[PDB]
Amino acid sequence: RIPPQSIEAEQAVLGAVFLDPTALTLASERLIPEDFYRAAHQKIFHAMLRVADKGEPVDLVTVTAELAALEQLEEVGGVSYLSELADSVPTAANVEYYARIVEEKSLLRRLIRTATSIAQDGYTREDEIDVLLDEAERKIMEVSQRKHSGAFKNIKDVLVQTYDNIEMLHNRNGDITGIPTGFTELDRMTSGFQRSDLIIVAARPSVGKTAFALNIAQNVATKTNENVAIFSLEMSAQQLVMRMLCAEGNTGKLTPEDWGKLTMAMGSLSNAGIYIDDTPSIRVSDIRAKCRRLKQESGLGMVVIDYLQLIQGSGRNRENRQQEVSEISRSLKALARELEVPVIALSQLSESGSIEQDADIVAFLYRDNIIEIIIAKQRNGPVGTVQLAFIKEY
Amino acid sequence: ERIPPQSIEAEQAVLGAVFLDPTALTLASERLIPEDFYRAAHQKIFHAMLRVADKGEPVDLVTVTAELAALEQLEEVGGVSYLSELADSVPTAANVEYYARIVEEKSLLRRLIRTATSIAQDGYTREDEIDVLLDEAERKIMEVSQRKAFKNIKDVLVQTYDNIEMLHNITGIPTGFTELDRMTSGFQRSDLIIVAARPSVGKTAFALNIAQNVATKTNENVAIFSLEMSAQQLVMRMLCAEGNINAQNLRTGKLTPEDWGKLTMAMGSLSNAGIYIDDTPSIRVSDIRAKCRRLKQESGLGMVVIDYRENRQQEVSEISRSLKALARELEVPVIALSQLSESGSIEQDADIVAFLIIEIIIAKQRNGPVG
Amino acid sequence: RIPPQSIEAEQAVLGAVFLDPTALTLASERLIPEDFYRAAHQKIFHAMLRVADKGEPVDLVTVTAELAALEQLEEVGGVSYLSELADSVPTAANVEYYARIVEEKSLLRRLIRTATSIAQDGYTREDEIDVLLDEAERKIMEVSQRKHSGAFKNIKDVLVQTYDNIEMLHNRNGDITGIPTGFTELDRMTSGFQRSDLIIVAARPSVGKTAFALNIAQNVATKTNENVAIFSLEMSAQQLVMRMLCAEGNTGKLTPEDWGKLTMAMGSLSNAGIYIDDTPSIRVSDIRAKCRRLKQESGLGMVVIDYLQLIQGSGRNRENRQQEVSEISRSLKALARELEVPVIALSQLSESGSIEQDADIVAFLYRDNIIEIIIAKQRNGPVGTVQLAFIKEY
Amino acid sequence: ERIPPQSIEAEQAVLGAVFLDPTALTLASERLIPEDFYRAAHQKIFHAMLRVADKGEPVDLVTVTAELAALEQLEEVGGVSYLSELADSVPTAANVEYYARIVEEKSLLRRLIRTATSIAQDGYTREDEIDVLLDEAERKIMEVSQRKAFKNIKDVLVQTYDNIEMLHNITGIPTGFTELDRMTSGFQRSDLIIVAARPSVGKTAFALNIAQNVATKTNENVAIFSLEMSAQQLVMRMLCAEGNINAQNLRTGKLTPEDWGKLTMAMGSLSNAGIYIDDTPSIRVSDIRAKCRRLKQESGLGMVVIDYRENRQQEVSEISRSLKALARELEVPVIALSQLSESGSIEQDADIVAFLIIEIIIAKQRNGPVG
Amino acid sequence: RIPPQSIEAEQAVLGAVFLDPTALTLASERLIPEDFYRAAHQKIFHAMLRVADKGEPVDLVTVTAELAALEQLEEVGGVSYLSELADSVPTAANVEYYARIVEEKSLLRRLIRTATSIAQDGYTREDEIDVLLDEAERKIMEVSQRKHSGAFKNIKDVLVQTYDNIEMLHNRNGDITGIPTGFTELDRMTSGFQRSDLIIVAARPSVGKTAFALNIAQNVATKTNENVAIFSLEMSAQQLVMRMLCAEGNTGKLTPEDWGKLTMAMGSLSNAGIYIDDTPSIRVSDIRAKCRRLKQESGLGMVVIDYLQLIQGSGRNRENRQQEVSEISRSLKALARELEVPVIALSQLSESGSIEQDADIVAFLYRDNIIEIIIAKQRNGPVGTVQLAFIKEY
Ligand SMILES: [Au+]
Ligand SMILES: [Au+]
Ligand SMILES: [Au+]
Ligand SMILES: [Au+]
Ligand SMILES: [Au+]
Ligand SMILES: [Au+]
Ligand SMILES: [Au+]
Ligand SMILES: [Au+]
Ligand SMILES: [Au+]
Ligand SMILES: [Au+]
Repeated sequence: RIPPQSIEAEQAVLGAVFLDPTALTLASERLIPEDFYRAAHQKIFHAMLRVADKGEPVDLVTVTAELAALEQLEEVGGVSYLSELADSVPTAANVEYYARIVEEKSLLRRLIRTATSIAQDGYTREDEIDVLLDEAERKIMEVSQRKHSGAFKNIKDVLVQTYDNIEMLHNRNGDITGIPTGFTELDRMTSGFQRSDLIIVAARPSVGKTAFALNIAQNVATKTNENVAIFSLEMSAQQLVMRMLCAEGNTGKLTPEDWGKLTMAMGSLSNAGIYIDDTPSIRVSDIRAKCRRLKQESGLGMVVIDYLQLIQGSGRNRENRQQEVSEISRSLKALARELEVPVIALSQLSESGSIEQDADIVAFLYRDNIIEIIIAKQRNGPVGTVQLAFIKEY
Repeated sequence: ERIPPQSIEAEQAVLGAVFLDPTALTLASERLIPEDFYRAAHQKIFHAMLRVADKGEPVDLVTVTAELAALEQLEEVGGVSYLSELADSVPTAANVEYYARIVEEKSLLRRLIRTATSIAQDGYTREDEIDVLLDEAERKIMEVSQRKAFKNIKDVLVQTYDNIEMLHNITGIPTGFTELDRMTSGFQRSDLIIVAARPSVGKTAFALNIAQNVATKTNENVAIFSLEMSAQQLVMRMLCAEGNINAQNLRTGKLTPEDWGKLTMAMGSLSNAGIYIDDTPSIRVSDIRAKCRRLKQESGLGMVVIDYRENRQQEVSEISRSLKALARELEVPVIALSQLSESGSIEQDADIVAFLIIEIIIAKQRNGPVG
Repeated sequence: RIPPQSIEAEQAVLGAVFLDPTALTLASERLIPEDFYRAAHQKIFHAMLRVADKGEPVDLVTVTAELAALEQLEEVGGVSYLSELADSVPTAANVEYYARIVEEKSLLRRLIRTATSIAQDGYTREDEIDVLLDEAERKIMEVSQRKHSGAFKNIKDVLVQTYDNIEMLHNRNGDITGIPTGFTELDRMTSGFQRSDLIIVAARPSVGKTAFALNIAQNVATKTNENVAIFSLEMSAQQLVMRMLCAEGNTGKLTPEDWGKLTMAMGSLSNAGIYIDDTPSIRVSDIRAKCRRLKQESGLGMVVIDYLQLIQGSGRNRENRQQEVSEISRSLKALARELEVPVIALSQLSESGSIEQDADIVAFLYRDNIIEIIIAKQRNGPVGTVQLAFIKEY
Repeated sequence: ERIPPQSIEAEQAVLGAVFLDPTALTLASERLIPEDFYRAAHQKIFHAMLRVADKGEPVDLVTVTAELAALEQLEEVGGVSYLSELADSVPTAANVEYYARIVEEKSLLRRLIRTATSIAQDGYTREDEIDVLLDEAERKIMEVSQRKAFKNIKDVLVQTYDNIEMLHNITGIPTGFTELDRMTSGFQRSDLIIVAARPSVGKTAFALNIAQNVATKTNENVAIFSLEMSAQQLVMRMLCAEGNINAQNLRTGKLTPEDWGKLTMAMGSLSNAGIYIDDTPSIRVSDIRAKCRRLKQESGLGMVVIDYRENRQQEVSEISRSLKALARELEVPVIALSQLSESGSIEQDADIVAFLIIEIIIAKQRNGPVG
Repeated sequence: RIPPQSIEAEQAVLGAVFLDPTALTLASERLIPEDFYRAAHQKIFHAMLRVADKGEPVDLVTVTAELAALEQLEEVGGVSYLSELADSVPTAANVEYYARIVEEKSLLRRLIRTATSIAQDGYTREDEIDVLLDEAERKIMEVSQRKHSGAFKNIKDVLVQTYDNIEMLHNRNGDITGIPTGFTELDRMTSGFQRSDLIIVAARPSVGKTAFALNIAQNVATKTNENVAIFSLEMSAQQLVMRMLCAEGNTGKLTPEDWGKLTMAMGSLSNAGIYIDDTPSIRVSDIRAKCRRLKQESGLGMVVIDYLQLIQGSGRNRENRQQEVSEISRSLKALARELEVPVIALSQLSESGSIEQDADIVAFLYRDNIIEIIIAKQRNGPVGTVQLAFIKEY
């Protein structure tokens, strides 16, 4: 059988160094010259290591300088190969993943050799068996010892990190663009929802995130003159609206006396600016096209998805809440970006996918009057907890 | 035996575009799935690509050219060279949206010619009651096409106004002039209304008492379907409503000799009206449409009323959706009776839905909500 | 493949018209000339339609008269075929079922054509797809539109029906043959169980139908001199009897003082006339042969089966309480007929089969002292509810 | 390798008769089933015929000649022509009763030669404890034959009289002269008696106390089978009944030195009697018959007593029926002990059945019922 | 096919008679001359039967004497075969098992013939079938009638047996070797655990057998100078010990004042003599080798296994608590024997295997202060119940 390797991947990391020296940092972190399958490659990696070792930076000439001293330059294929090697990278960025699979392939390559060694050490080495017992046992435990990935990121950095995070919490206002709820919260804490951002509010039983999401919705509709597209695939259009009216100005089984108070609410939304859509279990695809058409005609602002799960962009096997929900997640992110607006997606719990790694800001809601929003992730911003009184619907 | 509707020019445009930009794959996956691709290779590739993304890793052509390597489909797909060929097929890489879209269009086609022709082979061989395969056929087509704008809320408010106009200050005509008529301006036109009653002594009465009003008191027609009981059972029950006779017969042997008059008067009143009944235990989606369709092209149609682990709750939705589809398909107002032991996806397709002396409450709308 | 048709069935309905004109009524109800597969047949059907249209009745000559005007008479095969067509019917009665399967075959025949049309409309018609989407969707919805079976049997007829049903309830006595329980009930309401009739009393928890059935049993044994064969496959012979004694003259854990009162009962049955059989889960076949032998020797009267389910005439797959219980049901009917006596079969509930369509009279028992028998079906008789006091055993 | 017991002359008589009258099929089905028919075609036909009837439709030769068409077995069975041939085979059509009967007789035969020969091939190859295949063999024969008159009630009253004669005013001899002896005139002869006791501290005592009386006090013999406990365990328990010794041993070390006398006297009384015990944990249908049969042809036999999802409750019935069959097969009166946690089909085969200071109640009869 | 027989087995039982006459007793019990497959064999068995019938004992010459009168001696193969037949037995002891399988083979042999007779009686005998119905039914019931195994071992012998068992209970002391608990119990009742014996104490919920077993353990360690190896695979070494200390001299969550009282206990075991092992789910194999090594070095005495189930000597399929637990059971027996010491194995309940047939003494524990040990089996000894006060740990 053909031994486990990927000369193409090797070429990728290898040539990625030429493209940038930062590459050789990440590459050497995981890999070691001889850890390359193609002989030439191990030399070209060792050579760039010894040449980047002396202090002198790594250029297409530098690496062929050290490489010339041993005169392996004719062996590796010449500077012709060196250059080709620089073309064979699709993007020096994410060199780690290229190195990764080279670390993997040739790691696994030894697995094969070490075991086959045990097989032979079996047929001939019959003399004493209790020795092999623990012997072949540790040889495999040794093959799991050479995977260089893993570093305890100390405890010192996370201390200074928690500090400049409070120092980042110690600043003045200046909401850049978004203008949400009671300032202290989202607005102040993170300049009111930036553009291209994917936001995630995590609910729980009795989803208050619905009310909270639509409050942010109208507030960004009444206050600013921005158009907020809101996909409520759970509840009906008309339902959402009235729920929003009693929300902004005070019931169910009633005969009202203060119709006016309901008119004050009714009028309040006269500025409008919110385009609401409720068609259930909507394909994420249509979330994009519909949402975008609005932008090109009237102009957007921000989009709110009422229940992140109900989307279920279709396709292949479900695979226990993870696979499809993740491809939908990064579909929202790629969307918020190619739409240049924030997008608040609502979730809840009973690792609900990969949404975390896609989210720019993830926020949870806690309590039991008063309820507090505790934001966990906030790429480029602080951490945080902030409370807003809640009562019945506001 | 002719050539299938093949996409490859547009397919290669998608597989190529992916290798150029990560966002490319996200938008390809946005509408189509590997199974969709036509070329054997194009599928394996687009799938591999997806497993890499799924894996959490980045996708441009090495990760995938090495994933493709694993479970060895590489030499099978066409080698790295072919993969390269993909990348060069297209310069820029943003028009995948429309280019990929083409891949889907042609997929639906082969998806349709496959499901249609599936119906053909089904006919020639399986005689398992034409009622079913003729019906199952309509479902397989619905299954292929629908599944592979925004709303005016200043407008939705309009609906909230017209709504409130009713709440304080006729189009299909319901019972007496009580809260029910204004509650729905009649209780009319091509929409579905579900009236839900728990085991409340069989609140079927409310259902036919109205059906009666529509025919006898209104002068319109009504098609009632009793799948549980018999016809005579209910028409005798209708009379209990007309002559308010402390209900039953046997009261004096054959009937009450003195109250015999009300029988002839109640039967006389009811006779001049037009109600069309039908009791065919278990039957309601297909023939109901066919019978009402036949009745409509005849006299004109009525307001219709129906009475009453993974292969059960889904089946109820399909008919719930069909009862609604039947309404618009026949510009008729069909009110169905459900039970409460929710019971499926009724509140979704349903239009004004109502749950049930005592009083009644109105649920989601087309008109003024709860009262 | 050979297109779905049954020329034999066609010949059946077609020729069934010659045998009787009533046939052409039922046939035309479902079928339409061209709805015939064999061309000739459609002509011979159209021709008899146009000739029965003008007013003039349909005879073998009439139909060949109209058929001659267009001179298709040589085409259809001549009057030779017309006559043969009249022989090819096994029984002009149940022409509907022959027409039915012709309606079915050629219905389904279009299904094939319409779909194959969609298949072709697929390969060539690529221009616009959203149109086909709804297009092929309605073409199949159109094939389900041509099945002519179904008529709302109005509401007027069922009104006059409920009337002459009360007028049928307004009559005098005159029990024809059977003489059962308290007159007002079965006796009056339906002249006391007619001959050849299949009767069905529907029980429920705590089967009172057992007591009720055996009361009718002795009453038809003590009163008239008829022989009532009673199959009690549930309880033992001796058990039934004593239960019947305390039934007719008043205990379980006792030492009696009024042995006489038990003798009065014991004597009461001296007339006897009831031949009781209890061998459990008896094959319906043996119910017939045994029951019949008695008739040919001593002479019958009526038969009572204690529990209709326990019979389970054996054979093929069970198929959820329906298949075998139905073939047993129509086996009792074919029996009561070929035995010329009534047969009361007892049932209960927790569509228990097809028994309803086989039963000549189906009666239910209701209450909670007093209990009422409510009869539902009664072919040739009224509808009805009648009550009889019940107490403990009478 | 010779010719099977073939029915076709009589078969064609049935398949033909059906086409002549609907009632014909009802009477054919009355005793036989398609699987029964011999000719490949004759089966398919009779089955098709049955599915049409089952379908609810009428059966004479078009419905079936078209059903046969569906799932295409028509050209396979022999064509319409053959079917016609069936109809003409017989003029009148009422003697199907006896004509079809012949079809069944010959079916049983091939049904038997098949099950018998099945036993042969079973012997030559599977040595899985002869106890079982020799036993399983007897069951497969019982399975083939029994399953493929009325009663005199003036007579049944006779039984009710003789019964009452006892109720107020010996044949196998039971316990003392209490209500038990008259309750069953002894408690004798070739019948099965089930005495049922719930977890009532192991009411086995009642069972052997009687068994003792039969042997020691009666002078007859008795075969007792204890499958739970050991022999010595019970004979020591028997002595507890004889010398009414506040039960156990150890009372003084070895025993009570003063009451040592009762031991020799109780053991002396018991010794002269004839009781035959046997403890072979789990064993009761087959060897019990074989052991009692051997004992009977020897000394004469006794009154015998036994002590104690879909593949469990049915197995109990088969032995319950066997215990009863054992009684008549050996003109012996066998009383078995059951538990109450009913427990199967015991009340069906059982003859006088009884459930269990306190008192006892008698259940269904051969004699005076409950007291 | 080759008819079911085992000429070798036949030779076994047959020749086993020559080896010992006791053999002919057991053999004739089950077998009958013609019940032999090989003709010769049936003669040689009949001949030894008629010759052992006349009174004269059976020797190689006696059996060839009777055999000569009919002059079948040349037919059976001569006295050469007779002698060979005496060599063909592997051990005249357990002749029953050899006879057994001959009884079996040729029993089953008739099964075949009788059925094949029914098969033929099927093809030709069509005349009347109800007769065959019950006929072939009894012929098979007849084949189950000839298996000669089974004898009610009367009721007389078990009476005299229960007597000399009390007379065996009426004796004096003299503990042979073992010296256990409160004399009255094990010690007196059975001379204190004999050598080579397999003992089994049956526990139940809340295993007191643990405490009881270790009490016997120390008592045989403190009192006599014997070495008791105890395998406690349930609890830890140290745990067992302290539990044993509070056992011999009086807590858990405590701070003790009478450390001395614990020293008195601590000292008590100074004599020691108990080698405790706790390594869990120990292979029975290692129970043997370890246990034996101790014997050859220091010398044993008795072994205690804490929980008989937890052993689970491994191998093939489990087969519902029976197969493997039985091969382990007879492994302990073969061990206690090849170790010449008693072995107390502890069990409990919720036929737990075949342990009973392997055990030399099986004892149960009963109660609810006082608790009684009731011994059931005791090969070579009496039966018995004996009580010992128990309190908390002693
Ligand atoms: Au809200
Ligand atoms: Au509201
Ligand atoms: Au009503
Ligand atoms: Au009424
Ligand atoms: Au009764
Ligand atoms: Au009674
Ligand atoms: Au006893
Ligand atoms: Au005792
Ligand atoms: Au202890
Ligand atoms: Au302790």
